[PDB]
Order: sequence, then C-alpha cells, then structure tokens
Amino acid sequence: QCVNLTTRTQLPPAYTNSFTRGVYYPDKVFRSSVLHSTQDLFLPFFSNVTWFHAIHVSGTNGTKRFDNPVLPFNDGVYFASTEKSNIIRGWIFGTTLDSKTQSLLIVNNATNVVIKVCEFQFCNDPFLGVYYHKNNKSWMESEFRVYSSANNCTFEYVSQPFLMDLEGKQGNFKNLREFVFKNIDGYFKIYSKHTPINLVRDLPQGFSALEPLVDLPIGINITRFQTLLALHRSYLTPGDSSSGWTAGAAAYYVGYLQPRTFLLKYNENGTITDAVDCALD
Amino acid sequence: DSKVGGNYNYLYRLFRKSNLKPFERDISTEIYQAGSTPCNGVEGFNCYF
Amino acid sequence: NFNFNGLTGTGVLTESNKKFLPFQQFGRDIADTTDAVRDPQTLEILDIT
Ligand SMILES: CCCCCCCC/C=C/CCCCCCCC(=O)OCCOC[C@H](OCCO)[C@H]1O[C@@H](OCCO)C[C@H]1OCCO
Ligand SMILES: *[C@@H]1O[C@H](CO)[C@@H](O[C@@H]2O[C@H](CO)[C@@H](O)[C@H](O)[C@H]2NC(C)=O)[C@H](O)[C@H]1NC(C)=O
Ligand SMILES: *[C@@H]1O[C@H](CO)[C@@H](O[C@@H]2O[C@H](CO)[C@@H](O)[C@H](O)[C@H]2NC(C)=O)[C@H](O)[C@H]1NC(C)=O
Ligand SMILES: *[C@@H]1O[C@H](CO)[C@@H](O[C@@H]2O[C@H](CO)[C@@H](O)[C@H](O)[C@H]2NC(C)=O)[C@H](O)[C@H]1NC(C)=O
Ligand SMILES: *[C@@H]1O[C@H](CO)[C@@H](O[C@@H]2O[C@H](CO)[C@@H](O)[C@H](O)[C@H]2NC(C)=O)[C@H](O)[C@H]1NC(C)=O
Ligand SMILES: *[C@@H]1O[C@H](CO)[C@@H](O[C@@H]2O[C@H](CO)[C@@H](O)[C@H](O)[C@H]2NC(C)=O)[C@H](O)[C@H]1NC(C)=O
Ligand SMILES: *[C@@H]1O[C@H](CO)[C@@H](O[C@@H]2O[C@H](CO)[C@@H](O)[C@H](O)[C@H]2NC(C)=O)[C@H](O)[C@H]1NC(C)=O
Ligand SMILES: *[C@@H]1O[C@H](CO)[C@@H](O[C@@H]2O[C@H](CO)[C@@H](O)[C@H](O)[C@H]2NC(C)=O)[C@H](O)[C@H]1NC(C)=O
Ligand SMILES: *[C@@H]1O[C@H](CO)[C@@H](O)[C@H](O)[C@H]1NC(C)=O
Repeated sequence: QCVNLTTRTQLPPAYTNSFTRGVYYPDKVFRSSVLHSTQDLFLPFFSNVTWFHAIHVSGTNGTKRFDNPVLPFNDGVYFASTEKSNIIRGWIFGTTLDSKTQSLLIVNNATNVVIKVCEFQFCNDPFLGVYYHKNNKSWMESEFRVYSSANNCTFEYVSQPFLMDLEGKQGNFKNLREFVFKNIDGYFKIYSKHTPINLVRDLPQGFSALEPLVDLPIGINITRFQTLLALHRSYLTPGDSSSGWTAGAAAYYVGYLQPRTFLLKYNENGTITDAVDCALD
Repeated sequence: DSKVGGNYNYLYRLFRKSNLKPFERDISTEIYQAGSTPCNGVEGFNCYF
Repeated sequence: NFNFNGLTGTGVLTESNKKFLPFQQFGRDIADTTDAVRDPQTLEILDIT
C-alpha cells in the first residue's frame, strides 16, 4: 500500500559548485608525510552538482517541495546531504526499480539499518514518515511506504537496534554527511564521513576524505537510483494521505564520478589533507 | 546430482540480450524476444523462456 | 625473519608512534615498501627497519 503525494509546488532544480569535495582513501594502507599519485573514479574538482530540496515555506504562494526523483547512477555517485532533522534516510539502487529485476534497498528506518537485495515492487513516490503527537512531545515513525512487495531476496542484513532522534529541529543545518557509491565487479562499495556544520544555504567549501566503511557482495546491475526522504505529519496538518503532510527542512546534492588522476597529500598522521585534480586545468 | 529419469532441478540461462559483467547474477524470467518480433510475455515463434 | 599475516621479509622490529586507522593493517614508505605493521594479536604498531 502506497500513495502519490499531490501538493508539490512546481519548481526547477538548483545547481552548485562541488569545490574540492569527493576525495576518499583509495586503499586500506597507512601512509604518512608523503605525496601519493593515484588513479580512480573521483568527483572532478569544481564539478556541476545538482541540488535537490525538502522544504516547506508556508503562505498562499507556498514553495512546498519534496524532491525524491530518480537519477542516473552512471559510473558512481557522489552523494551528500545537509540536514538538521534526519530527513534524508536511505536510497534505492537498480536498473528498473521494478518487480522484474533485483535491486538494492538501503533504508535507515527508525531503530535499525536495513539492507536488502530483492525483486521489489517499488512505489512510484516512495517515502518514510514521522507523526508528531498532540498529547505529548514525542515524534514517532509510522510511515514506511517504499515497496508494496518483495520476493527472491538475497544478501539480507539488519543491524542491531538503537533509538533514532526523530524530533524536528529549527536553526541552521547541523550535520553534513558525505557518501560515495561505486558498483564494481560485483561489489557495491560505500565510503562515508560525517562533519558537524552550522551553515544554512549550500554545501560548505572545505576538504575532507571519506573512509571505506563497507564493501557489499551484491552481484547486481545499477543504472538508476532514488533518494528516500521522510515526511512529517502532525495533528496540525489536515488532509488525506496524499496532502496531509509537510516537508521538513533538508537538502541533498548529487554529482558523478569520472576517471581521474590525483595527487593526494598525506600529513604526518596519515590523514589526507589536500589534493590536486590533474585534469582540472 | 543425477537421477534415473533426469534431474530437472538444475537450470542455466541460455538466452540473454548482452553478456554479464564479472560476478553478476540475474534471476529474471522475463521472456526473451528474438528476431525483432514483438512479444508480450508469451512463448512462441521467436519468443523464448 | 618474519611473517605477519602472510607478509614475509626480514628486518628489525621496533615500537612505533604511528597510529593506524581501524581498517589499516600495513603501512608503506615512500617507495611502497612495508615499513610498519599492526601486530595481529596485540594491536601495537611496529616499525620495520
Ligand atoms: C558485509 C555487510 C555489512 C553490513 C552493513 C554495515 C553497515 C552498512 C551501512 C551503510 C550506510 C547505512 C545507510 C545510512 C542511511 C543514510 C541516512 C542516515 O541517516 O544515516 C546516517 C545516520 O544514521 C545512520 C546511523 O548513524 C546515526 C547518525 O545520526 C548509523 O547506523 C550505522 O549502521 C551500521 C551499524 O548499525 C552506520 C551509521 O550510519 C552511517 C554512518 O556510519
Ligand atoms: C502514481 O501514478 C502512476 C502514474 O504516473 C500510477 O502508475 C500507473 O498505474 C496504472 C494502473 O495500474 C498503469 O496502467 C500504468 O501503466 C502505471 N503507469 C506507470 C508510469 O507506471 C501509480 O499506480 C500511482 N500510484 C499510487 C500509489 O497512486
Ligand atoms: C550545470 O549544467 C546546466 C546544463 O546542464 C547549466 O544550466 C544551463 O545554463 C544555460 C546558461 O549558461 C541556460 O541557457 C540553460 O537553459 C540551462 N539548462 C538547464 C538548467 O538545464 C547550469 O548553469 C550548470 N551549473 C553549474 C553550477 O555549473
Ligand atoms: C525497521 O526495520 C526493522 C527490520 O525490518 C523492523 O524490525 C523487524 O520487525 C518485524 C515485525 O514487523 C520482526 O518480525 C523482525 O524480527 C524485526 N527485526 C529486527 C532485527 O528487529 C523495525 O520494526 C522497523 N522500524 C519501525 C519503526 O517499524
Ligand atoms: C503520545 O500519545 C499517543 C496517543 O495520542 C501515543 O500513541 C498511541 O500508542 C498506543 C500504544 O502503542 C497505540 O496503541 C495507539 O494506536 C497510539 N496512538 C496513535 C494516534 O498513534 C504515543 O505513544 C504517546 N507518546 C509517548 C512517548 O508515550
Ligand atoms: C523467484 O520467486 C518465484 C515466486 O514469485 C519462484 O516462482 C516459481 O514459479 C514456477 C512457475 O512459473 C513454479 O513451478 C515454482 O514452483 C515456483 N518456485 C517456488 C520455489 O515455489 C521462482 O522459482 C524464484 N526464483 C529464484 C531464482 O529464486
Ligand atoms: C597527530 O595527532 C596528535 C595527537 O595524538 C596531534 O597533536 C595534538 O593536537 C591538538 C590539537 O588538535 C593539541 O591540542 C595537542 O596539544 C597536540 N598534542 C601534542 C602532543 O602535540 C597532532 O597535531 C596530529 N598531527 C597532524 C599532522 O594532524
Ligand atoms: C544494465 O542495465 C542497462 C539498462 O537497462 C542495460 O543496457 C540496455 O540494454 C538493452 C538491451 O537489453 C538496450 O535495448 C538498451 O538501449 C540499453 N540501455 C542503455 C542505457 O545502454 C545493460 O545491458 C545492463 N548490463 C548488463 C551486464 O546486463
Ligand atoms: C588471543 O587474542 C587476543 C585478542 O587479539 C589477544 O589479546 C591475546 O593475547 C591472544 N592470546 C594468546 C596467544 O594467548
């Protein structure tokens, strides 16, 4: 059971500058006080990044938008998000995003982390969501509408239980999360880093390198992917399941990787602190 | 893995539109269309399971 | 002489001030020669000269 959301204001995509982000540790080797030359699929420096939003600005001329489009995967994806309220929560990767082909579902649903590879029958407009209660101050996850069915499942993994901070917040964005997704020779490689921020409008300029996390043994073809966002619902938001919702405030960025040669700088503790994109100019 | 009347529990893919990349799996049963002859999921002339 | 998880060679093992990230088992010098290892039973970082 799923629903198509119908109250979005029709607005264009935004574009931004990737600056120097997208570097990650290319191998599990300790090096220090050295410059190293490597070749891999990297976000090019100063690349063109597509900027998507989750936001609700009230008023007659409202701009409510909840962007969860299907984007191409190409040769790998640079994904980053900036948020204050745990809105951007997982993705879908596959070729048809339909019941005819196996695809990968990664969902950070309240209290667990779920990774599944199945022939999923996905919703055309998938979402997660949290309802704000009237008789207390708690927020709870109640809406899980990603797929209507699944079968022929493999590689099933569920993490240990935890509590999730589902409370909505105000102020600037607080958490910058960066990921790199690659699909090579049967493996889905995921790199990640979390950085504290206090910025509002766009990706911060700066440099960091992502750590390898995991390498998932999933033998599937990925050509398209979709971002899963959570909705906020409340006693103050009237309407049926297609209109009775509010976008929270969050944003994400998508770039693409290309073969590049880089000069990486490792400091005295083996941390990559800088880099040169040899094809930039 | 052998049976007197044959062991029909083992399968292999014979028809595909392209070759596999290393370590990929595909368990789709979408019927294969051959000979540029449109097929709506039905075994028949130029359409194979 | 030594064998650290399959990596063999010779040299002098000394205690090191290098700190490996949780997923790094071996280090490398400027010419890609191993010059440090993490011991597999007690997780000390040793330099190799
Ligand atoms: C061989 C098979 C390996 C098994 C799988 C191991 C873990 C693989 C998971 C990778 C990324 C999970 C998806 C993140 C959701 C994105 C949006 C999001 O919300 O995530 C970030 C915040 O929530 C996530 C949460 O962190 C909460 C931070 O607020 C943590 O859950 C952890 O999952 C594994 C251990 O339970 C990892 C970490 O998330 C990724 C950062 O490490
Ligand atoms: C959301 O809208 C899509 C159309 O944009 C609906 O999908 C169609 O459903 C009919 C009836 O089953 C099919 O004949 C069409 O071929 C489908 N179109 C596409 C592009 O797939 C979808 O069912 C709606 N979903 C919800 C929950 O309302
Ligand atoms: C990213 O690329 C898009 C094109 O894919 C750029 O947008 C175009 O800009 C020209 C003017 O230079 C307009 O005439 C086109 O109509 C725009 N097309 C679009 C948005 O589809 C965009 O400016 C580039 N952004 C960055 C940050 O480089
Ligand atoms: C988040 O997803 C997990 C995994 O699917 C849910 O936990 C499972 O719930 C079913 C019942 O629906 C049990 O049969 C499983 O044994 C549970 N698995 C684990 C590892 O606990 C969890 O309930 C979901 N979160 C929310 C808010 O619904
Ligand atoms: C805040 O109040 C709501 C009720 O207004 C509580 O939600 C109910 O919890 C019971 C027990 O799990 C369910 O059977 C009801 O169906 C829930 N009601 C609704 C409308 O969802 C909620 O648990 C309370 N918050 C806290 C922290 O206790
Ligand atoms: C994938 O799942 C389907 C179920 O949706 C399995 O369906 C088989 O269908 C044929 C008829 O076309 C039956 O004769 C078989 O008995 C069904 N299988 C089972 C286990 O009951 C299909 O076999 C599954 N394929 C894989 C690779 O797991
Ligand atoms: C390597 O790590 C050491 C700590 O183990 C760093 O030295 C400390 O840096 C903090 C600031 O972040 C100071 O407050 C401490 O007083 C420093 N301690 C000592 C003993 O000097 C060192 O800066 C790191 N080196 C690099 C290149 O990042
Ligand atoms: C991975 O998925 C893509 C997209 O479905 C496959 O490329 C398509 O192949 C069909 C023939 O089966 C062509 O008609 C389409 O024009 C192709 N699309 C594109 C964008 O190239 C690709 O073959 C799949 N990879 C593997 C190993 O099967
Ligand atoms: C057994 O393994 C533990 C953990 O790596 C280590 O601390 C301990 O010294 C090892 N012990 C032997 C050979 O007794």
